[PDB]
Amino acid sequence: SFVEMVDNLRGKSGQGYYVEMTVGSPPQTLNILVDTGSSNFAVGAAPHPFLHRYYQRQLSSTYRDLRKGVYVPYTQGKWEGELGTDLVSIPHGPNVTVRANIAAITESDKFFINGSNWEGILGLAYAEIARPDDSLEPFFDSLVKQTHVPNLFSLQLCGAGGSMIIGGIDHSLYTGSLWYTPIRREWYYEVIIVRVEINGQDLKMDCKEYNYDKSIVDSGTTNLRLPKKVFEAAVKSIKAASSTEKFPDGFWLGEQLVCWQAGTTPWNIFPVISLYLMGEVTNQSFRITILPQQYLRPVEDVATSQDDCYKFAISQSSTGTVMGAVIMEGFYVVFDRARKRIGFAVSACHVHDEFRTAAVEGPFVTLDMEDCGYN
Ligand SMILES: CCCCNC(=O)[C@H](C)C[C@H](O)[C@H](CC(C)C)NC(=O)[C@H](CCSC)NC(=O)[C@H](CC(C)C)NC(C)=O
Repeated sequence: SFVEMVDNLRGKSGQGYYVEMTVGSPPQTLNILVDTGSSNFAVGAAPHPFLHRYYQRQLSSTYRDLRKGVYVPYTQGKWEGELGTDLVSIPHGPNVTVRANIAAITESDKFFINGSNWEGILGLAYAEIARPDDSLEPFFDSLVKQTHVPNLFSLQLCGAGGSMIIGGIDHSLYTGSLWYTPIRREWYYEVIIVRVEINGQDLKMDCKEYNYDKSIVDSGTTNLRLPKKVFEAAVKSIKAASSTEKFPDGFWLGEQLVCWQAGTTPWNIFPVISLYLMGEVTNQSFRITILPQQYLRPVEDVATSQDDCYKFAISQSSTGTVMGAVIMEGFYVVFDRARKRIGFAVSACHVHDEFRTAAVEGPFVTLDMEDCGYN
């Protein structure tokens, strides 16, 4: 039933994954970015150097002005707009139409990306973090109220777009079993990390430090963003492992890239990172393991030649752990809102060399996990 939805996302992790949508009457087609780390549905409503097309309320016989302004700040980028509702559909998604809140973006700064090909954002998180306030029902909440679509969706993001299955799970998109971790509070998709390992060696820190502030799953972020103390520990460990070679310190900052002769990338000298997530049962957890093929993001050669260049896709943050696209790529992620939990399984479009492989493994024991959440 979900075949029609398989393969409905385009783009990369560097600029985000988008799905096609239409708004207004007659329908206007726009590419909307899929963001599980916000809760506001917004589209460009005015010309802009980086936009190809945009929403034109003046041409929709179904547009309703809510006469309220709105503003949304992200970790990077922000926009001002005016609220209002209209009919929305997803072509390669469930065959339904819903009336949902839409912010018409009129002002923005560092939000749209030059030639990203998406002109809007779809916040798939909960109302609590919606702007102006939790009274502005987010798109998915509308979708679930107005139709019979199950309160559940899943993402499969692929590297070098992917698929977003609305309303269910598509068993052909993953191998192995699904492992679920509880959603701690329904605002972000907040999860609890209970242990971290680099090449099998535990980072040995207070697990509280891993969730310092919070840990969220956000398809709208590229990198794997870690808290100050954790980022330091991780980078020190990854350096040691790959000390067999040298890179600029601007590299460990994600600033300057690193290149190698085509097909000679020393994958083996880079460690695998394991994140242990809290489980569904007392004292049990599972772990997902990501390969260096995931946290080293491919970019185009600075001198535009025939080399393989990469950027370090692990940066630090002050807002807690963020599991961005580089982490979600290897995996098939189920956002089971109905049962307040998030599932992981090895993706079908999985990275891998002929030696190591991304994995989801369990069960594990972890004593006193509930003492990992920060308060
Ligand atoms: C208003 C309450 C919700 C606020 N939520 C957020 O800000 C969540 C955590 C982050 C959002 O998902 C937001 C979406 C962008 C389209 C603006 N992403 C971001 O703010 C991050 C910040 C990384 S630190 C330089 N930006 C990114 O990940 C960008 C753009 C993506 C479209 C690929 N990519 C890179 C490589 O910098």
